[PDB]
Amino acid sequence: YTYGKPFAVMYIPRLGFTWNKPVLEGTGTEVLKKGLGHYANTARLGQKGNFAVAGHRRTYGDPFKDFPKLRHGDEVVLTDGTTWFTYVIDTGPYKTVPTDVEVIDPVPRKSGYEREGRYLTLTTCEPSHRLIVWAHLDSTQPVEAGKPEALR
Repeated sequence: YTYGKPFAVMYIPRLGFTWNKPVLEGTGTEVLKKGLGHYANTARLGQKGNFAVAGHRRTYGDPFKDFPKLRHGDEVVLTDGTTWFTYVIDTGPYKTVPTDVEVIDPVPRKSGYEREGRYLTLTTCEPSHRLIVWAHLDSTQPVEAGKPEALR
């Protein structure tokens, strides 16, 4: 992925049918003003590890305004232009502190996961507490097949 450039689009039905955000590489302060930011040291979309993404809750378009509404079993769906990835939330929203960096590790202690998988993490960006959710990859399908079930 190229620092500062979009590489995917995210949809989260819980946050609204029309909620759609670009995901850019990196988490520099300027990236987070344009969209969601992928932690550049974490796994790529759909890969083994933990695909971790940050977004603002109360500034710059407030993409994560309604983060507290996320629930276990809620889907987080991304497209890279080739494949649709459906992740499913297992844990959170979990309240923590800005210095708690372990939440984006490949197997985060607080996620409840006890083994390697294909995970996704969302975090809010309070510099107050942050909220975190953790998810695992449930399904993939090609963009030729149309939109995945989560988005119909």
